[PDB]
Amino acid sequence: NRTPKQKIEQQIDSLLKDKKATVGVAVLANDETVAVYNNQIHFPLLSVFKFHVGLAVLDKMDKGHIALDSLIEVKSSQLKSNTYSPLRDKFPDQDITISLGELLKYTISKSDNNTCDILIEYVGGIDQVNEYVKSLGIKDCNLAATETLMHTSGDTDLNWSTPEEVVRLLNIADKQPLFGTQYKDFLQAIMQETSTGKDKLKGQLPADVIVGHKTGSSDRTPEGIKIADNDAGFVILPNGQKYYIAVFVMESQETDADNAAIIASISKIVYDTLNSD
Repeated sequence: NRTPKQKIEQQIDSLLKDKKATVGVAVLANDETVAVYNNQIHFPLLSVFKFHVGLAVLDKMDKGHIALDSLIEVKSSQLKSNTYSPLRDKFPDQDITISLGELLKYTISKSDNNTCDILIEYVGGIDQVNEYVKSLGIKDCNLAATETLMHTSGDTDLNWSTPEEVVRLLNIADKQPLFGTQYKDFLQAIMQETSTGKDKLKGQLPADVIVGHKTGSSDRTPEGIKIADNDAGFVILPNGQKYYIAVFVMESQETDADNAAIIASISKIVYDTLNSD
């Protein structure tokens, strides 16, 4: 006879006992934190911060009545070849015109680094993104780097959050009228369309469960330590209710497959608990 929180907590602790990593978890449902794990730790976000960028972009667009399909010019110089960029790969060695919506899709759904940094520049810099997030009451987070800055400096600690602040942000984006409904609908959709990390939150869930999420991952050192391996998003239960989950695997000696499986196993514990309840 245990609460959903207690069951999740117990199962996570048992799963992680012998894992060589520091894992953070938060789960939020019905405007209430359901469970946490290592919630006091400041986790490097890696590409999870592209969600925060996207919110700041949608806010700016909404304020200006900017349409999702409106085309902007992107120079070849903004589509650098030294970083992961599915957009550059598709349209190499050329200037383009591309919609803000499509830039958002490449950033969130595909994790493109060039489009991320184009969108950060659109909003006026990372400090503007940081200020936006803090203006929503998110406290235990800071965003101080573009993708470029993290790549040139190596300082992946510059964008960090506790697990709970990420799920709180996801829930605010769903619940609050941050921007017009067309912008909310688009964000939810592109979140569902994410193609990276299908073996993370989604990895052990039934195939028909809808998950909208944003991945992140760091490099791994020659000594074998992977600084970060993350996934965060929403999961739609069979009654249509969402819950929000963030799993951050930091300073891990586990393999890539095993890190993803930690996330997938935590996600399945949470899903089965909330779906049974």
